[PDB]
Amino acid sequence: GKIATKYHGDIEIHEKDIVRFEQGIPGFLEEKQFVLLQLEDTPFIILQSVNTPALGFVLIEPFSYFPTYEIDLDDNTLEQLQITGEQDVALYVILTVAFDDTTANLQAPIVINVHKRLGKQVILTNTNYKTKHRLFPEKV
Repeated sequence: GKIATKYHGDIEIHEKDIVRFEQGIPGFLEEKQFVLLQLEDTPFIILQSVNTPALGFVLIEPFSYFPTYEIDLDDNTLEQLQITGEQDVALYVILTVAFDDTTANLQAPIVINVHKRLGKQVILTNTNYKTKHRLFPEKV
């Protein structure tokens, strides 16, 4: 199919490219189909809705900015994403771009079972992670 996008103009996509979010994303419970679009030659990846051109979240791989970031997925999350055995899992965090005052949501990363093409925004428990971590400490 052919879709319009927030940052990429009109593009062709294939069913193979679509990541299904069976629960949508919080605040967007009805948005169950996304594609991942690199920007390009930047580290940013857009989580672009296949049904709503204006909905595109700005993602980064978190170790770009937070080298000590560490995540543990619980069983119920593995079951909801049907993650078993040798299947591969991709990990991202959503950026709120303010480039100076930007924050990343480390509490609630985007987790994708690439092989089953399923995703979810996972809410981490019993961590010190917050929904806004500054990319740049205020000291610089």
